[PDB]
Amino acid sequence: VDFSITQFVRNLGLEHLMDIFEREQITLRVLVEMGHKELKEIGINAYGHREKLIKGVERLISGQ
Repeated sequence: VDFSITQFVRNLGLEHLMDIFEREQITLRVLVEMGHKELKEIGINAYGHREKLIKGVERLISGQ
């Protein structure tokens, strides 16, 4: 069970997407490599939500 993705997604205010991440067995390490194509594939349908996740990963990486 990956708790690090739950924390990352809650911080973005995207906890409504956790049902998708859990069903798709997405860990934080896997999410980090997902772009618009991959996120649209798993059902993250709104461009603004995908951008929030993608920019959220860039900032998590650049911040560290």
